[PDB]
Amino acid sequence: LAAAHHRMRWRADGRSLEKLPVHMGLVITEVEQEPSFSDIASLVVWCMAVGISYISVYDHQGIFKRNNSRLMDEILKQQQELLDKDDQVLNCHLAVKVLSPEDGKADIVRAAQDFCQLVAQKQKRPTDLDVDTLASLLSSNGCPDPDLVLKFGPVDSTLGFLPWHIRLTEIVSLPSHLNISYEDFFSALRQYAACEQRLGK
Amino acid sequence: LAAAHHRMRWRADGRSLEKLPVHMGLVITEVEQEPSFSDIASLVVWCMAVGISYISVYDHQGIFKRNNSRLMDEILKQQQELLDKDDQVLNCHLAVKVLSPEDGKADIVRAAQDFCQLVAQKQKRPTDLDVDTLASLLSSNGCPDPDLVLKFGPVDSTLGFLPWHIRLTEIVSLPSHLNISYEDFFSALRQYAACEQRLGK
Amino acid sequence: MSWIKEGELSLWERFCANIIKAGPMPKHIAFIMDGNRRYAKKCQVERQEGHSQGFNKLAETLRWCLNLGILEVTVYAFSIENFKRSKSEVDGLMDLARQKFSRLMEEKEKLQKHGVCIRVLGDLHLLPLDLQELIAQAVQATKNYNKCFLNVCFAYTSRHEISNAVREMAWGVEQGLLDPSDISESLLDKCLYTNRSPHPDILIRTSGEVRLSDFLLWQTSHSCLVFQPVLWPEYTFWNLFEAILQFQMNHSVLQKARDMYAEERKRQQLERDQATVTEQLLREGLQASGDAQLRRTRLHKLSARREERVQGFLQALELKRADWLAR
Amino acid sequence: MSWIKEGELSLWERFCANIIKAGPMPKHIAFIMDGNRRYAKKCQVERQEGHSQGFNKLAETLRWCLNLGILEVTVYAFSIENFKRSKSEVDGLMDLARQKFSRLMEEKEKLQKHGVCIRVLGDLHLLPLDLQELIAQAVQATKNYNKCFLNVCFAYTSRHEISNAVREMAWGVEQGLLDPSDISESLLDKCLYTNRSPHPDILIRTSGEVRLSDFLLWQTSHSCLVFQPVLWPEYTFWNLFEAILQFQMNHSVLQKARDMYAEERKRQQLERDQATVTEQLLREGLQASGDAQLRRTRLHKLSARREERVQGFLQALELKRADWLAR
Ligand SMILES: CC(C)=CCC/C(C)=C\CC/C(C)=C/CSP(=O)(O)OP(=O)(O)O
Ligand SMILES: CC(C)=CCC/C(C)=C\CC/C(C)=C/CSP(=O)(O)OP(=O)(O)O
Ligand SMILES: C=C(C)CCOP(=O)(O)OP(=O)(O)O
Ligand SMILES: C=C(C)CCOP(=O)(O)OP(=O)(O)O
Ligand SMILES: [Mg+2]
Ligand SMILES: [Mg+2]
Repeated sequence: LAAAHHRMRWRADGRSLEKLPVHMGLVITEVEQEPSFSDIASLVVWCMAVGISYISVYDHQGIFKRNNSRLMDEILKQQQELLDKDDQVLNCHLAVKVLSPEDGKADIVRAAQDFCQLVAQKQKRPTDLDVDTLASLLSSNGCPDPDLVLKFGPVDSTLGFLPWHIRLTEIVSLPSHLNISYEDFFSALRQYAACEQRLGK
Repeated sequence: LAAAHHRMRWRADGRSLEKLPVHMGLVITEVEQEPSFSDIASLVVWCMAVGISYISVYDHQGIFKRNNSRLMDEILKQQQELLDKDDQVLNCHLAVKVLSPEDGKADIVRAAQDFCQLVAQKQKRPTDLDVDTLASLLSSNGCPDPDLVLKFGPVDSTLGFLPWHIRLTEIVSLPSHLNISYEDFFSALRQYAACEQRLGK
Repeated sequence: MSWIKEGELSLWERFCANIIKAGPMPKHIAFIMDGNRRYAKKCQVERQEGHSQGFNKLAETLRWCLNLGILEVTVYAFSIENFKRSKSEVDGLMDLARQKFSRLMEEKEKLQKHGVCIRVLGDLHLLPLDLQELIAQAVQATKNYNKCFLNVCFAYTSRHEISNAVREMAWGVEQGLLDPSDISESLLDKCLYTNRSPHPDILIRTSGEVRLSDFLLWQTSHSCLVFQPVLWPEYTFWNLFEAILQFQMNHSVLQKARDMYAEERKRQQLERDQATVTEQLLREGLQASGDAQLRRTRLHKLSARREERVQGFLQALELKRADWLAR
Repeated sequence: MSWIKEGELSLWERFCANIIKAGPMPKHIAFIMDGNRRYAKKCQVERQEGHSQGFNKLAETLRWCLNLGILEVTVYAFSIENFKRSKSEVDGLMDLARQKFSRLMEEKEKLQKHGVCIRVLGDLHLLPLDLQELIAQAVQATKNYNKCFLNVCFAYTSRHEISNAVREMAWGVEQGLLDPSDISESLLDKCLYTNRSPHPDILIRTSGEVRLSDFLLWQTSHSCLVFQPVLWPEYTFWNLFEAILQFQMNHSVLQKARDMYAEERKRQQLERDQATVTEQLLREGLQASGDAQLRRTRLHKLSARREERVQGFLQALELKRADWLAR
């Protein structure tokens, strides 16, 4: 029953903020030889515990994409610890995406190929591709855009993380994901909650 | 009608020898940047004119295999000159093979794969592959083995030319195929005609 | 009212410049000129004066860039989203742009002196027709000029630019200039408004916001991002210097990541092409490999025919882009 | 009656040897010891004496090889085709082999002195059972010896060796040790009788015949071929020297051709494997390429699993080859 209290506290923490991200990206700019899946998994579990719907894990080298099973294994491990495997497995796969560079520019090019194929089949017109239609066409589909990205490590760059989708993402930088603490994670959430979004007005 | 006389003379030359090769290989050990298709084509036409049934053209770099159309074009050119294109084309493709290294060891390996596939399908036995059955299995089929090879150029090697098939081929070496003369070609034929084959006895 | 002040660097600015110029220097810097209105409120002046001061800082910052040997600059001057501001403010910005652009024309031939090429990028059909004509005259006059390049992003968003680039490639296949399979990251790159410049080495946003607000999202995917708290009209040489210091610190890992991305892309492209050649060779019954080097010449012809179609498409797109009776 | 004379090189032989040893030297020479019977007729002596002298020249030629630092020699001593000769001559050859081989056993331990490994290659089941036992004792004793290697090809033809190698690989798939797809040029190479030695650098045939007579056809595909008119029992150091001179002249182009063949083979193998991985990826619906590097690990596992099966097959084949109660 102590797990119900922990869930209650994390829910209260997320609810207490002026706003919460619906979709968070975690951009690791420096992955070590033995990747720290336990630190990444804890970040993911904290997001889900505070109430964030979607989490995208990203590194430029595709290490997490090529170690997807180990990552989810560690996420599920820490999801049970201090917080029906099939429902738990399904819910993490719905909420958690592991991304690599090809999910950015290469996917926009994929969408452009698909749309131009319809043009060549006389089924669509070049003027039919506006901003909103292209967004529908990307493999993001109905998933909301990332509103907050936590960028870890020494590289001052998004390193190809979903360029189309980060038009308005707040980018908060921390020095390391290694031995990352809940307080440090939550302080990043407080920064995002206090940010002012004017949308051009 | 002067072409009938030339055909008669070359036929008499071939008939005059103690023996004629049924299948000749032409191994070019040094092909120049611009290959001398005209010299090769003349060698081929002389073989067919003197009465040799099959001619295999070979170089280790596969230049003649990758220039097969130019070679046959030049052969057909010189076959008409000083000697119904479809029948002429068909007869040259039946008599002339353009070979490269893969027709040797790689084809033996192909045959071994095919036969071992039958073993794995319980359709043949390992002891079923004797010397004669393997020969049938190669992509030489009913074509006779080369009895004479004219080797041109400075390399003292067969350079991977049909190793299985040259168990008893006479190997006659000339310095160059470039500006090769009929007299030089025929002197090579006289050498082969005078050779003594004892077959182990 | 001119586009670039003429001041030389002071002793300490000049000294620090020489030092960093011993290391790698950016060739192209992009600026999101943010904070004009907060600056106006802080100095108790009208919003129009904050934007006018913002333009003055742009002119001064370009001189710093030139004095640092940084010869290409791209700036965010007006977002499509900014059309949602009050008519009072929008009219004020359009008036400012009208007065700076014409004035560029009065100050012309001096642009021929310093070889200044001016490009204005965005969905310019949303601007007042008069402003389009002033802008159109601008790019027309300063085309063919070499010494430096300023790209003004006006009525611009990145999504609208990427959408237009896709529409351009879709127009290509509609005209028989392109096959849908020719579409590639490199080709989309060459259809952006920014297609005449390299991607920015640095993207700078002032005022302390840590978002991109739909600016150069494609081009800055591997750019060094610098978020500085100073409001744009208060930008100093030392803010610019600090951003360059950031760039030099990131440069080694960033160029490595840039090269690794490019090596992986070119490579994945090679594997897709080899697989396509294999599929055409699985069909037709030919072999996957042989001494005839068949797949090699099929691969050579596949890419060469692709490059020929691409080169032909780009020339028609460039001709359509230079086809302007708007100036 | 011994397998190698003990004479040292004379002044001129030694001098010329030092000179050519400054250049590339062959590591393995193969000899077709042809002309014994013509030699006997020329010297008006019996055929058995021509063959006995032929053996004496083999012993002398091996000493020359050793004195030249050439430590592996393969010789054609009896063809399967030679069983078609008269019983008188065949019995004479079998008697000679019986007397040289046993005598090797009497002269044993002296083989331990000079580290001489003796291998006898061919379809040895066609020989008299007694001769097989003498031969079997030979390889058994001189196995594990290192300083030099003599391969005697007795009751041998190349076609019979290649056929046996294929039968060995076919036995492999029958036992579950091999997949038919594992069959390769390299694997067939490792199933030949000669699988413990490198391919010969030089193939020498005496007596003026310009044919191979079914000898080492696979192994000498890229070997320098030397046809010399001298009859085998009259072979001299200078004939051997001339053959090596031929080898040094050919060496540059020959090693280039050897390497280009190997580079083309390994490469065509890579393309077949990539195509197979692509076919498995065309099926299952996965992509031809991606950041996940899927085809890369499939390619790694395809070859590693192939190499594992091959290594396991060769060990069982070697164990079957060393399984002899014939000595
Ligand atoms: C190209 C040219 C000749 C003129 C246009 C460029 C100039 C002078 C100003 C840019 C206009 C805007 C909206 C700047 C963003 S600061 P903000 O308005 O968003 O202020 P805030 O962030 O709210 O404090
Ligand atoms: C291995 C061992 C201990 C003994 C056997 C090796 C010896 C001494 C002789 C080889 C036998 C033959 C047939 C040699 C070929 S010469 P030829 O007979 O073909 O003569 P020709 O060409 O007709 O003149
Ligand atoms: C011309 C510019 C610099 C437009 C971007 O700044 P915005 O002020 O419009 O971006 P938001 O903070 O509103 O997202
Ligand atoms: C032991 C040896 C050297 C057999 C090959 O020589 P052959 O004399 O038997 O070959 P042919 O000339 O008869 O073809
Ligand atoms: Mg602003
Ligand atoms: Mg003989």
